[PDB]
Amino acid sequence: SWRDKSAKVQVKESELPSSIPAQTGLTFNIWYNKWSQGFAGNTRFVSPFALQPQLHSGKTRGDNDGQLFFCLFFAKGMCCLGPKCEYLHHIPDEEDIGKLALRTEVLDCFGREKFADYREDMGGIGSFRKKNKTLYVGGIDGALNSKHLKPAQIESRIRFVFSRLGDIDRIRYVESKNCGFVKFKYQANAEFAKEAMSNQTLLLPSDKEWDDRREGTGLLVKWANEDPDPAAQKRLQEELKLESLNMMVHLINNN
Amino acid sequence: YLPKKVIRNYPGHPEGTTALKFLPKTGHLILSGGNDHTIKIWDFYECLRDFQGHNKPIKALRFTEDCQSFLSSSFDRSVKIWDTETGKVKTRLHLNSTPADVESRPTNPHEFIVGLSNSKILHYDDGLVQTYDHHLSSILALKYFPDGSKFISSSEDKTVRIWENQINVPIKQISDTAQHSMPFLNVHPSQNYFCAQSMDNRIYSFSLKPKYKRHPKKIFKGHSSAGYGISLAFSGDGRYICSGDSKSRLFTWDWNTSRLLNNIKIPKPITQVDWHPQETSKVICSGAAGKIYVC
Amino acid sequence: ISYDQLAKLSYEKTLRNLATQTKVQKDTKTGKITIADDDKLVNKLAVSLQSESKKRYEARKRQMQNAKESFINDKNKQFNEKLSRESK
Amino acid sequence: EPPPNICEQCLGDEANIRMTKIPQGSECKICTLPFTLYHFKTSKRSNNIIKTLICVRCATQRNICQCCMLDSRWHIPIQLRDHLISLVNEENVMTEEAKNDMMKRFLSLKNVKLGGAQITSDPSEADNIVDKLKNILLRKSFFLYNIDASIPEWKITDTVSQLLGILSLIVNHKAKCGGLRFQSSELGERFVSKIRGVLLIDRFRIFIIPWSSGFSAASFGTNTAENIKLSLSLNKLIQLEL
Amino acid sequence: KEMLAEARARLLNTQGKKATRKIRERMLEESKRIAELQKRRELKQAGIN
RNA sequence: GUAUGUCUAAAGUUAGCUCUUAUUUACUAACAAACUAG
RNA sequence: GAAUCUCUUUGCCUUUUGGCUUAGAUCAAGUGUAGUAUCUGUUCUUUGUAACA
Ligand SMILES: [Mg+2]
Ligand SMILES: [Zn+2]
Ligand SMILES: [Zn+2]
Ligand SMILES: [Zn+2]
Repeated sequence: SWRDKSAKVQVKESELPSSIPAQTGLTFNIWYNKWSQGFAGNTRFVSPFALQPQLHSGKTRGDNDGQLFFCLFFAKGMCCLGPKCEYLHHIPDEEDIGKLALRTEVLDCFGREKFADYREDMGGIGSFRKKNKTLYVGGIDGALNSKHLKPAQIESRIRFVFSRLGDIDRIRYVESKNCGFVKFKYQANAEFAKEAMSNQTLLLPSDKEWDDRREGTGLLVKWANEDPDPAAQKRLQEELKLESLNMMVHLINNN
Repeated sequence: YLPKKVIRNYPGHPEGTTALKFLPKTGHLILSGGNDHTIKIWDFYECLRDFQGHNKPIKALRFTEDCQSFLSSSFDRSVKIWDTETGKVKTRLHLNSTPADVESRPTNPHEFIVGLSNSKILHYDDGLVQTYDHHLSSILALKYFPDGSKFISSSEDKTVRIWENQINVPIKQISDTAQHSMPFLNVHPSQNYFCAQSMDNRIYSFSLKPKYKRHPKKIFKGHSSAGYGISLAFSGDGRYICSGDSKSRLFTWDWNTSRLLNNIKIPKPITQVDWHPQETSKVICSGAAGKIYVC
Repeated sequence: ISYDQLAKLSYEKTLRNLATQTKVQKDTKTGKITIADDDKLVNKLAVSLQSESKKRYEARKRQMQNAKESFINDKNKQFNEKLSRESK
Repeated sequence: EPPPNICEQCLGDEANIRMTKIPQGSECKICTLPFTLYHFKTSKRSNNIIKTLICVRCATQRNICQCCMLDSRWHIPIQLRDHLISLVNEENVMTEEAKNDMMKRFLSLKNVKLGGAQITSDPSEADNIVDKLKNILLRKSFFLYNIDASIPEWKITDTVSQLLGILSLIVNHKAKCGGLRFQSSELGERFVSKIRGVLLIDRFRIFIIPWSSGFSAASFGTNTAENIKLSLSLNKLIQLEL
Repeated sequence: KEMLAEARARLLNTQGKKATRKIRERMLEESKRIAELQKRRELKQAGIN
C-alpha cells in the first residue's frame, strides 16, 4: 500500500522542461510569460509526465505536518521534491476527503480557489455552487493520435485509467459525440482526476505509437454539466433528496 | 402545365432527403441524400441502390451532362464523384471546410467546381487546378451558363459573381444595399434569365447580358423562404416556376405577370423541387420528411 | 380639457362599460392581506382591459390609415400635418 | 465597516485566534468587488491558512459565513438549505446567482437577504422551520444482473469488500449490468463461501453469475442501442426468474 | 430630364452616410443572423446538436 | 493612402405594353501618362 | 323604451424636426480604361355499366 512507504522523486530538477512555452510567436512576453505577434499552431500539447499511482505514492512531509491538501504536481506526475513536498503525494482516499469536509466546498483538494461559476470552456478549478462530481472527458481524437478504435475498447481504457484515481460512481462514453462522463463518489476525487489526466494520452505501451506518444494533443478533462436526460435528472433529484433527509436528521440532532 | 394533385408516394428516407435532382433531358432517375443514411435512386416506382461512403448529410447532388456520374456534396468535408451505373471511386476530395453545392462544367467531365464554406471555390480536373477567393462569406450556391464556359457563384453575402472558365476575376459582382443573400439559384432553360432565391421570401430574376441589370415586376413574392435552403425549379422550355417554402407548401408561378397559381398543402419545410424534362406537367418535391411527393 | 377632468370622464366611461356589463383575511406574522377575488371577475377585468386596448389599437390604426401637403417621407407628412394644424 | 461573518467551525476549537486584516484585500468570489480580507490560521502552528473569500454584503445576502461558505446558523451549503426550505414551505426558494459582471455588482450592493437567507436569519423562524423539519420527519470473473441506474460502481465495490475482508470492477449502467474481476485464486473461493446468489446492498437485489468468460466492456455491449435492448431483455429474463 | 432626375435623387438624400452605413450594417446583421439560423435548422434536421 | 471596423473548429457536453440592343449624360477609383491624407 | 355597429366634428400628437462656432469652412482645370445609375434611339409580343379483391 502507500501508508507504509515514502513518496518517490518523480522527476529531477534538471529533468523538468523549461517554463518558457513552445514558440507560438516571434518574441517572448515576460510579464504574462507567453508568446505574441502571431497565433498559428496549438499552445496545447501532450503532457510528458503521467502519474503512475501505485509506484509513486508514499508518505511525505505533508503527513508529518498534518496538512491534507494534495499535490498538483503529483497528479501531473512532475514533482521534483518527492518525499519533501509540503502537499500529499497519494490518491485521495475516504479518510482524507473526510478530513477535507470543512474546506472542500471553498477550496478544492489542491488548495486552489473555487470561483463563482465555471468558465465558458467549462474547464479549470470549479464552482462553490455545484457539488460537481462528473468530469467531461473529450479530446480523445488526439489522445489516440487519431487511431481507429471501437468505442467499447476506448470506454475500457477510460475506465481503467480513472480507476487509478479513486472511487468511481459512473462512466459512460458517448459513441456519437466521442466523449466520456466520469462521475466519482467524492468531489475531491473528481478534482484529482481532472488534474491527473490533464492532457495525457490513452495510449498503451503495448501499441506501436508509443514512441510518437507526445505528438498530437492529449485528453480534455473538464467539469461537466448536468445530465439532461430526465432519468438522470430523476436519479439526481432523488439522491439529493436522500442526502437532504440525512441533513434533516443532522439539523434536528443539532437543534 | 401546372401541378395540381399530390400523386405518388415514393417513400424515401425516414430522414431528410436533403437533395433532389434529375438526369438532364432523360427523366429516368432521381437522387435523395438523407440526414443519416446514404443516397437512394427512384425511377419511373422502383429502386436501384445505396451509395455507402458518407457519414453526414448532403447538401446537393449534381450531375454532369455526360450523366454517368453525379457529384455528392456532404457535410463531412468530403466530395465524392459517384457513377450512376456502378458507383465507384473517381475522386475523394478531403477538404478543409464543409463544402457547398458541387457542380460540373457541361463541356468536360474533367472540369469540376467545388464550393466551400471558408469563402473559397476550387476548380478541379480528373487534383487542384485553380482557387477562387472573392466572396467574403460562406458560399451558398453555384450555376453555369448555356453549355458552361463561364460560372456563377453566390454566397452568404448578398453578392453574386460571374466567374469565367478558370479565371479568378469576376466580370460582374452583384450587390445592392437591400439584398439579403442569394442562397439558391437555377438557370431558366431559355438560358437568358437568371433566377435566384432571396430571404426576403422573394425570387429575383436578373438577365444574362453584358448590361446585366435586373428587370422589374418579375419578382415572386408570396413565400415563406427565410430560414431553409430551398430549391428553385423550371419547367420544359420555361413555362412556369415551382418553389418550395416553410409552410409545408409548394408555390408555382407565371412569367409575364408573376402571380400565385397553386398553393398546395403537401404534408415540415418543402425545400427540394424539380421538374421533369420529359413529363410536361409533373413536379417532384421533398421537404424534411423524406416521403418524396410528386405533383 | 385637462388631465383631471379627462381622468374623471374616463372613469365615468368605464362605469358606463360596467353598466353595460352588469372577504379580507390577514396572517399574524406576515401581515399580508389575502383578498378573495372571484375568477369570473378577474378574467372579466382582464378581457375588458384587453378589449379596450384592442379597441384603441384598431381606432389608432384607423387614424394611421388616412393619407390625403408637401413631403418626402412618412415622418415628414406627419410634421406637415402638424404645421397645418398649427395654422388654425 | 462591518465585522465579518466567520462561524465557529472555520476558526476552530481555540479561544484566542489572531487574524490579519488587509483593507481592500481582493475581489470577492461572488460579486468581484474589493473588501477588507481577514486571513488567519486555525491553530498557531497550522499549515493551512484560511482566508475570507467573500465580502460582508455577499455574506449577509446569503446568511453565510465568509470562510467555509456555509450557513451562519446551520453550517450547511446554500443550495441544500434552499432545497430544505423548498421541502418545508412548498415554495421553490432558490438563490438567484448572477452571471454577468454588472449583474453581480448590482445584485450585491442592494439591501436585501436573497435566497433562503431570511428564514435562517432570525432564530425564531429558524426554530419554526426546525420543528417543521421534525414534523416532516414524523411524516476468476463474475457477472451481475439487476442493477438499477441508482446503484453506483463504488457501492458495488464497497459491499463486496465488506462481505470479504479487505479486485477491479466493470459496470455498464446503460446496459444495467455488472461485472467483477481479480487475480487471486483463493479470493474467488472465498467469494463463493461468503454468499445465482443475491447481493443485498440497500435491499436492492443483484444476482451473481460465475462468469467463466473473460469479459471486457464489449461483452456488455458495443454500442448504446445494444445496451438498452439488452437491459430490457435481461429484465424480461429476471421476470422469467420470478 | 437628367438634371431633374438628379435633383429628385438629391432631395431624397435624407439620412447621412453614417446613417446609411448603419442601415447597411443592420441589414447585414439580419442577413447573417438569418443565415446562421438557416444553417442551424439544417444541422438540427440533420441531428447534429 | 490612411485612421478605424468587420470575418476566420485545435478542443465534439450525456435523451399603351413585355423585350434585345447602341449612343449620350451623372458619380466614383493610390487604375496610367515614385511623391501627396483627415 | 334599454343598448351595439358605422360615420362626421372637436380634444389629445399618436413613427411629430433631439447641441454649438468663422451661414463651422472651401467648391471640377481635362483624357483613356472600368464600375454603378438613368434617359433616349432600336427590335419582338399582345361520366356510366359489368367483373374481381
Ligand atoms: Mg481629423
Ligand atoms: Zn508534490
Ligand atoms: Zn461580494
Ligand atoms: Zn464557516
